[PDB]
Amino acid sequence: SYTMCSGKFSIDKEMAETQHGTTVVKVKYEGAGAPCKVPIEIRDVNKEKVVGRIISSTPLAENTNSVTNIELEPPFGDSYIVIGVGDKALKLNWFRKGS
Amino acid sequence: SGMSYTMCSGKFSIDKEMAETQHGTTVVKVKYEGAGAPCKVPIEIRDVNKEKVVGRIISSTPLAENTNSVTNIELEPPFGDSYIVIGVGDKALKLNWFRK
Repeated sequence: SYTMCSGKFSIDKEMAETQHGTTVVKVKYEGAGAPCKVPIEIRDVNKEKVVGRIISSTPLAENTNSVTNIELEPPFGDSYIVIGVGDKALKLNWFRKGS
Repeated sequence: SGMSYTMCSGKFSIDKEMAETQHGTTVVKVKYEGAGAPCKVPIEIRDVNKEKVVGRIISSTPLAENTNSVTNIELEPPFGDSYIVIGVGDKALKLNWFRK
């Protein structure tokens, strides 16, 4: 339906835990080609891809300078979340404790 | 343990049209016209139902090594109509493949 956003993102609101064991982050799309899909990759402690942990139904950047809400269920341990493409990609770290 | 690259933001073009191989796969060759290389080639494969299709990328994770570099991409697309998208943005290459 849509293609992935080629542009830059910035943090509108810092990543935060929710009441039900998920995380939310708000991001601002500074680039062009909107409406486009927000690129999101989640990797685990070994930098292996982790699938199906994106709770929000596929995140879009609707316009230029639009703000997008992103809900995730990151996995156990240290996870690495990358948003966007290219050099300017946002790189976020999260830690979740388990058994 | 390995290199950590990001996805290529730039434009791609077809260096060589998608073609069937002798061993039940396809190959396509693509040229990276953009910047930030070496970066990862964005590749998505969807089926007739527009549903993601997993583990059909045979090539070990495809990279664009340099600017104007040519990357060989081997895939095992599913039966029927598949939709392959390469790169990001408006200029993303959109390929429709039909397999019998």
